[PDB]
Amino acid sequence: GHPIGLFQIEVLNRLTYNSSSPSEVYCIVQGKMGQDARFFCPTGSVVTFQ
Amino acid sequence: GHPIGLFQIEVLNRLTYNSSSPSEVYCIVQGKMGQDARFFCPTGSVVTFQ
Amino acid sequence: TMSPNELGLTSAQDDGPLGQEKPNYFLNFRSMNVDIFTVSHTKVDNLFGRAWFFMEHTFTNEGQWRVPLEFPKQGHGSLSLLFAYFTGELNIHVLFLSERGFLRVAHTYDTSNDRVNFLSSNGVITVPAGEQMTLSAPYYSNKPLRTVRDNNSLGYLMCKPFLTGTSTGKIEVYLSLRCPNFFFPLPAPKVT
Amino acid sequence: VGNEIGGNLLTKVADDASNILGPNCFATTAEPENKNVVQATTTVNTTNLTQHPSAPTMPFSPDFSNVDNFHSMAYDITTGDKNPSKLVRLETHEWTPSWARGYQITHVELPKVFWDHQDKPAYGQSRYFAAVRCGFHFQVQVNVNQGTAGSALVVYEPKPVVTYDSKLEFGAFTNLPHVLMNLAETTQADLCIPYVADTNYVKTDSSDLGQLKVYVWTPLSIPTGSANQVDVTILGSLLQLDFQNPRVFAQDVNIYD
RNA sequence: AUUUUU
Repeated sequence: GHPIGLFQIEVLNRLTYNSSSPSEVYCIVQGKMGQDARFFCPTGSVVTFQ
Repeated sequence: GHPIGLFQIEVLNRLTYNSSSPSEVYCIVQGKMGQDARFFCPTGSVVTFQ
Repeated sequence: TMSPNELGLTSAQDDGPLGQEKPNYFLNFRSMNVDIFTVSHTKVDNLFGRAWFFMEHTFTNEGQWRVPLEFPKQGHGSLSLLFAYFTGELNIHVLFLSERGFLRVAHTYDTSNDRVNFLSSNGVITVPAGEQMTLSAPYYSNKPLRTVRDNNSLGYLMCKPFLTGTSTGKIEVYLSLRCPNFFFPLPAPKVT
Repeated sequence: VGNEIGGNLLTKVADDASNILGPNCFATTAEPENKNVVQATTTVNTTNLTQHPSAPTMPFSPDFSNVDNFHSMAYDITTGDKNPSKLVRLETHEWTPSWARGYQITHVELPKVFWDHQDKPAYGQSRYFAAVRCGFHFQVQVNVNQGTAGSALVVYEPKPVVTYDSKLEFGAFTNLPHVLMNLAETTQADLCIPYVADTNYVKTDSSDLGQLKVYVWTPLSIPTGSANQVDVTILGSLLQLDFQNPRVFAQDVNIYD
């Protein structure tokens, strides 16, 4: 339903490098539930998996 | 008399490097006897030292 | 006190073994577990203890209905796709929509299509016309575990209706499971 | 002396300037998950040295007993291990009538015969080792109807004997582990032979450690009607086996000088 | 297999 919120990752300090190091790197964002996570009512489906 | 065996040092993963590091290095192979090493009969000589 | 590891600073390559219930905190925060209902709806036994539609068959003759039972990629039962192996009781809910007659129902994990030609000891429960029954088929599988994905992950279901006159109809089938044993969770499924 | 104090020089300061609402800041310092360590792992005759190890992983609440509690395979757990010591048919030759005494019926290359063909239980392992030290348990079987008679000499001949065989007097071979077995009386002979050699270990795939033979003590006296095709079979079992020296697949290696 | 419920 309603979004979890706005997720923003801004640059604080330019990624520094040297002659033998990359001028840009790759990033990965993962997500999971907390130790207090809970789910409650089972409802119909909004999509079909494979 | 009989050889100790076949000694082989094969490459497993290519030696990696960068702009300021060598693309090839030097290696040294040393040999000694184990803590259980023993010698038994003294025999004649097969060579002359200096 | 709290270590920097529990404050967000960690290393993804140091997560093994699988299953690390590490606590995450910061000032003015702590894992708060608040319950709304007297029990869990996340427990495998509870969630799956609730049926879900499977398929429907429209009969005209007294022929037999053989169908490879499998886990759903459609209802809340899809949560099973997160696992690789299953084993346990299987609840089959059958609705016999007919004016006058009887419906023979049976279930087996046996792949042979001839051990079913007769229905001798494959559980021939009888649902009178216009009735519905819920039979719980035991794990009579020849394989210790049932890959959860297989087009026949669940054993085959048989339906040989015993009609009386020109009467015809349709047999809607939905199902759930009793106490399910799932193992070795695999990666989440994709969408169509 | 410094460079780590970041935790109690920030955790305390606040704890010193805190009001009823408690501290407005907490700081904790410690070592990174990726520390400067070295890991070493050793398997059979192997050693893996890693100076940049990572936390080992494994499935959820795993069971490494690896033993099938249902025993879908009803056999001893150590079946595969002992398999190579299993009893096998080493030879089967036919006792050709009219063979004078002393005549050699059949021989058998010891110990390389247990790896005689790629269909021998021990053939598998025998290929990955150059050295061997084992004991034997032979069972020479010879069947003959009651009407017929005769006798054969089943004897074990170490390399020393095999080497100088012609220099030895037959009829004295009874000094070696043997079994004068009188046909029409015994159908099988049993011989338990321990490791016998002038060297601690014998080269795998070698005729060393001697060889078992079967001679004609007294030729076969086969009556007119009686059958005339007597077969002599040699079975072998390894009381104890030991493969030590590692080597390439079935490559001739010299353990001797 | 308090792998019906306490």
